[PDB]
Amino acid sequence: RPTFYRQELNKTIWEVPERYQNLSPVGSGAYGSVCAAFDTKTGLRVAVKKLSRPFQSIIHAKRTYRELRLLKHMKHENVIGLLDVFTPARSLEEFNDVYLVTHLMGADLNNIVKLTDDHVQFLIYQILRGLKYIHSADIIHRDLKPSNLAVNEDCELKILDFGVATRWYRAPEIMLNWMHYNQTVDIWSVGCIMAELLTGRTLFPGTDHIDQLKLILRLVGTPGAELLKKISSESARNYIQSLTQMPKMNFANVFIGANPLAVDLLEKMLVLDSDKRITAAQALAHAYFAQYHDPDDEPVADPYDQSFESRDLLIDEWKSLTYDEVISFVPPPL
Ligand SMILES: COc1cc2ncnc(Nc3cc(NC(=O)c4ccnc(N5CCOCC5)c4)ccc3C)c2cc1OCCN1CCCC1
Repeated sequence: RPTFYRQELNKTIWEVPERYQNLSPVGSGAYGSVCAAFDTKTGLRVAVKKLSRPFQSIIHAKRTYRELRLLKHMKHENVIGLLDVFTPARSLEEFNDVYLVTHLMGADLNNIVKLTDDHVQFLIYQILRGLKYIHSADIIHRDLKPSNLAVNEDCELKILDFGVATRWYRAPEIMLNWMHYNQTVDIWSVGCIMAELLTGRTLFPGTDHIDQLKLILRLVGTPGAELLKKISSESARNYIQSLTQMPKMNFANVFIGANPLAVDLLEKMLVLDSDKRITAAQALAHAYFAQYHDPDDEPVADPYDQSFESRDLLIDEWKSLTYDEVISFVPPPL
């Protein structure tokens, strides 16, 4: 039970172990505030997030428990991982604040831009490697986009969720609930990201859900008979057939002058039918990534138990489950 010190910044009490020194605000919003800090135990530079009113409602409490469970399980080089979690509460009774600690990321993908073909290969490779890992434990990101990707000076990437319109990167089946989905909603997003790096521009910059679909269908074409057969909703089916029939464009006439193996991968990623879309694992083995792919260093995750998600609990039960998870936390080795 280490020594805590208090201090105020951004109009909020921070109460942290002495281990963590020199705190400096880096951004706050509805969900939590974040500080950079020096970690006197590893000489490393870290980021500390104070959750905003984590047990105010049933939604907040369950969400707080979800983030903590998730970060405790993720142990992979291309995925954010949990260095430490603490509370200044001595007991469950007085337990009201949660703090999460991770490696301090510098600049996101949004900030670091066009760019070389070798750079795109390496950046997209690392995202897929990280996606193979989380998808293997049935975890879906759902909000993959450049501002959720951290990239340091070595060009090393990590997937995270700081919590660019999201809709610009969203799979059309999730955006509209028009057809069932799987893990490959995130594969759609990656294709939108890769295109952007290849050409310097947002691929599909829609101004609402309808305009977004319009732009997308302009590129991939209206759904064929095969895909139209699996659209569950009657409304959605009508809309689509009531549109004016757009053809599939030739991707080489769109990504003009780009590396042909990347044009090919883009075509396997940006397919409308989600039964046909390439997975993370299959995509690691494509010829675009020949210089990086090693099937013996692209690991999968331990089984992840997410049954809690179907439960309807009271606030005090989620709060108590969170506290347990704080107490059983064992740090990762140096
Ligand atoms: C310099 O600005 C920084 C740096 C940071 N470094 C490290 N961590 C953080 N933020 C952070 C995030 C989290 N949680 C998650 O990342 C999270 C939650 C849920 N799910 C995931 N997954 C889903 C599947 O894939 C794995 C990821 C991740 C926990 C603790 C911390 C500390 C930051 C934050 C940061 O700045 C934030 C504000 N800033 C203002 C300028 C732009 C953004």
